[PDB]
Amino acid sequence: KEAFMEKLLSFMKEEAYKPLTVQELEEMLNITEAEEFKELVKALVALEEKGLIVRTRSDRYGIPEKMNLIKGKISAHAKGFAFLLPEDTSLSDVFIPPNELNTAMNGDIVMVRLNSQSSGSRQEGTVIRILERAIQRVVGTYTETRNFGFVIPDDKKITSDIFIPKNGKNGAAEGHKVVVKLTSYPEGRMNAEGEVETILGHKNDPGIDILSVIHKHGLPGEFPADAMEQASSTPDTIDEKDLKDRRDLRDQVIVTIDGADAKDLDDAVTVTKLDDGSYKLGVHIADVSHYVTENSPIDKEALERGTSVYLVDRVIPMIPHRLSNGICSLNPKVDRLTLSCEMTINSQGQVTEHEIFQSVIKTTERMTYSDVNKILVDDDEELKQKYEPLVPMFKDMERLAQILRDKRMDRGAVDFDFKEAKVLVDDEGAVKDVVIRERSVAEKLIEEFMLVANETVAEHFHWMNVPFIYRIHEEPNAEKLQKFLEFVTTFGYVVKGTAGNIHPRALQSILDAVRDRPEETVISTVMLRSMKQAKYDPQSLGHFGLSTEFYTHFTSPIRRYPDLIVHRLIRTYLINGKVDEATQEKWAERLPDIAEHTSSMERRAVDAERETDDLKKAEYMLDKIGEEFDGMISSVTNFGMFVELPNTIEGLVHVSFMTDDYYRFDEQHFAMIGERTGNVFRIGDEITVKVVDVNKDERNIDFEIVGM
Amino acid sequence: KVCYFTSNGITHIDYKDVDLLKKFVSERGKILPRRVTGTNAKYQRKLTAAIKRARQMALLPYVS
Amino acid sequence: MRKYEVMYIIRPNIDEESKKAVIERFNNVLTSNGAEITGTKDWGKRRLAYEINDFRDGFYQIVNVQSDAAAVQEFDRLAKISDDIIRHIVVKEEE
Amino acid sequence: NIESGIAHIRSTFNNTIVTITDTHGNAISWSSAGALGFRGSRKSTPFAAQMAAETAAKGSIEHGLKTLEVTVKGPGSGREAAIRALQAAGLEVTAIRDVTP
RNA sequence: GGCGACUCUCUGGUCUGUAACUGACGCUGAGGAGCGAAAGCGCGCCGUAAACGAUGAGUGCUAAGUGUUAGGGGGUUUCCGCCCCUUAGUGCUGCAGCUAACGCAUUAAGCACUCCGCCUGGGGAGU
RNA sequence: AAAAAAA
Repeated sequence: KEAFMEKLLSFMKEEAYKPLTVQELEEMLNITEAEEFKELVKALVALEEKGLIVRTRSDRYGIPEKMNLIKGKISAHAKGFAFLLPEDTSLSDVFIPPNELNTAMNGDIVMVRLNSQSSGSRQEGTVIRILERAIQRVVGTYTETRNFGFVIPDDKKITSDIFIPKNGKNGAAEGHKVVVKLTSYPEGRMNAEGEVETILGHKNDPGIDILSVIHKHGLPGEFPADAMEQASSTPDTIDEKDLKDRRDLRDQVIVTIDGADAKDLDDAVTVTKLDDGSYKLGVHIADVSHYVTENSPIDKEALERGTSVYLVDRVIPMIPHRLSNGICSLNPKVDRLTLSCEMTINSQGQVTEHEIFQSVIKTTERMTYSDVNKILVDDDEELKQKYEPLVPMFKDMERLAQILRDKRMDRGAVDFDFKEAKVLVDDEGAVKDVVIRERSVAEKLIEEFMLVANETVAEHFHWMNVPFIYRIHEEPNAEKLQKFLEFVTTFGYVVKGTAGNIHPRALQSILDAVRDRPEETVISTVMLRSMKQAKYDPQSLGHFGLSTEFYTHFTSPIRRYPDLIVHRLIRTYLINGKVDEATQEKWAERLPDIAEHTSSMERRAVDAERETDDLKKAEYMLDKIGEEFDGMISSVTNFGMFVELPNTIEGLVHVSFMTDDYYRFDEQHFAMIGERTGNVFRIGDEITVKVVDVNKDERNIDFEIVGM
Repeated sequence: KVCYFTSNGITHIDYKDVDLLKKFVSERGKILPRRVTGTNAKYQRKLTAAIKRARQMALLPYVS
Repeated sequence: MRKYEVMYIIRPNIDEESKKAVIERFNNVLTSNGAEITGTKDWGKRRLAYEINDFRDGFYQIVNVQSDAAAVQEFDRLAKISDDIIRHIVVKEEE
Repeated sequence: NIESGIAHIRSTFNNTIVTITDTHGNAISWSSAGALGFRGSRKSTPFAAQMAAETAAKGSIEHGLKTLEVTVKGPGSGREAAIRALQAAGLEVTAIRDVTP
């Protein structure tokens, strides 16, 4: 027993050791008999009792003493406590009490000592050392006192007011939103001090709510002067020299299909039906890489931005509005340079032949998604008569998209078809209406045409075996997916598979089963919360969500920097023929940094976008205080339950407002159960709620239960 | 939130039409409530019977 | 006389010579007791939803008739006795 | 040498027992939380159920099983984890059946 | 009182619509007869039951608002769907009135007529 | 809260 314990401890004391589960230790030690497995379990218990190893709350055994600790990122809470997120994502979160934070702020990389006694269900710890500081700038509202100011942070995870000394005011008045640079951190009983770096405006001025968010997330402001000079210097028409070595496609029937308000038209499409019954799809993408050359002023800015950001009232573009809307845009009935992906596609949706080449197009018409729907779905005779020459292509497009879809779904892609909000605002940025974003036939057609192209490009460059950027989606978290599999068995949905080896189709089968059920929205939602996020990578590690081995982003270089790179690599490798070792080594060095950065800038964009949506949703609901709505329970917690309305507005029912009974949370079923009444509110029950309180600043909506 | 049988004008539910009934059981095999399906009262009855006949004849299961 | 619908399941472990004999037997029962077979489907060997008498499949026969109770009643009697027919139901055709 | 079987999971509040049988209900193998030397609260927990399922399952794989039907009895928390442990041991689950009396 | 697996066998009632027929043939109903828990117990007697929605039956009259169950008609509507009106039942809310107040309020505890049951301080004593 | 994708 002791010799086995020593051998296990010595193995765990190797420098290459990472914390492992019981099953991972079984495999790594090559334990095959059931009796040796018992010995391992008794040894792990005995060593954990002695304190020589620690089981994390994700059931992974690590040597504390090499730590007695865990390195990780702080995730603070607005009530003064935090959680450690360990660097090893396979490990569980460690709770940190407010008194044990030891001056650590939200996002800070820390080292946390594990407490030998937990007072609750999760593992507790103390911050012993802050390795890196995350927060240097803080947005907030300035407030003036006699001798000093203070700024109340917009991030409520910063629970303490930032002292501003009288010299660090720099012009800020009472109620001004300000950007504060931290000069000192909190220490003992002293709050953080800082100087006002920028004044945004008064908090009551139109659009300083949105401008605060832009500043909180550190989103890019105005373009640099040299970028603005480069953009201004770029021609508004094509030079005849640039038509050299480009396939002339100006006489073909080519069309863009976008939103009515879209000015940045990245993509144009054509579909010809061949005599054999196969389809020829031409996807033609804006040649941004021509105009924005490598290491140009606009290029350096486009890398720093990483993506365009689409906030409620405005778009922050990745490249200046002169290029994006002007020469790079595939504007109607003018000559435009394009990097084209042309594809012969059979009756099974299989790309038999393809070609990637530079071209010049002249778009026959700029269509919208509403017009194309009216033609195909609504059978509108006025619009058909208006666009009579294009109607035959639109019907062959629809069929082709349907074929591709069928192939994509068959292959086992996960159609995650959820209802998204679209906040409508006026010119002043006051909220008019929150409406459901509906994905029509016209969007789902284009989608399919952007997908197959993206898949085509990625496959080509995989087989070329040159340094390239992919858009990957790794397999889901086995712990997160395991819990999801438990959750769906409560509703009766049984899944074939284990969490470690799930094929996308098996997930699709569920989403098919729940379709047009009350439990749809949430199982959907909880499935999502089991998935990993998709990221850019130099390696082709496949795309779980699309159930494909090869995927990239090619089809939107105006608004995404990884698409602009794909174009430059296309130009480099295919067009110029520069497949030399030095060219490869250059790109192999730079793509990892690009892929990590751009992936960060995407996540940043999404977080900000959402943060403005939640703010404007809260602004919409201010006048609805007292009004009753029907909604569905989207999430249940120990403190209350979330209810989503029909327009995807979500608000909390706090357990305090549940005055009819003492409600106990059940975590296994996802339900609050009354002790006395025996009323059970579960995830996915429809209920009628009334609006009690809405805090716009906090972005909170509070609901009370009227009836079930 | 509409009745299948009032929508599609179906006066007679049949126990033999297994496919049709299978819409209206849970995955486990339990009869789905009117509130979930949106069924009309009248038909909820008819439907229940049929499933009950069905299940007797081993067309449907009692517990999938 | 009033319309009924008989359904019944024949055990899956018989050849088509035996099967036919069943059908003709039980068709003979009905018409022998004053019934008239108006329709006669054969749904063929289905998987049973559960395991009846240690069989996971069976051959379904759906006889429509018009008859007196006596006919249907005799059928039911014999249907029960018989080992070939594993389960059955008679049902009136609701007006 | 039998391939298909049933896994009878009796998950009580105190314990989880996992018997595996052939289709005729003859006992191939079994394990339980207390057979793996869990004691008191630990026998109740889903981790012990999980481990009980594995040990019952690994015994069945020697006897050459591949597919399972599963039956669940009792209110305990083990059934969810235990079932996954039958899938995770390798044996594919056809259908799970709650046969609580 | 009560009645929830399914099918068949026999049988009771109710509601809607038509208005073809009969032509007041109706209502209540002591006694009587039958049905009708625990129990009591010896399946049978027993039969007493917050067998008390604490509220006999019948008929007519007397604001509204809203839900459900089974129907009828018209409107659009192809129909589905909606809209409206009507019938029967079951709900909530609320005038007039009633009420000691509480409450009831076309499912009256309102306004009436018919007939029946029942009460006339508590205890003693359901002896 | 939390997914693609689109924009």
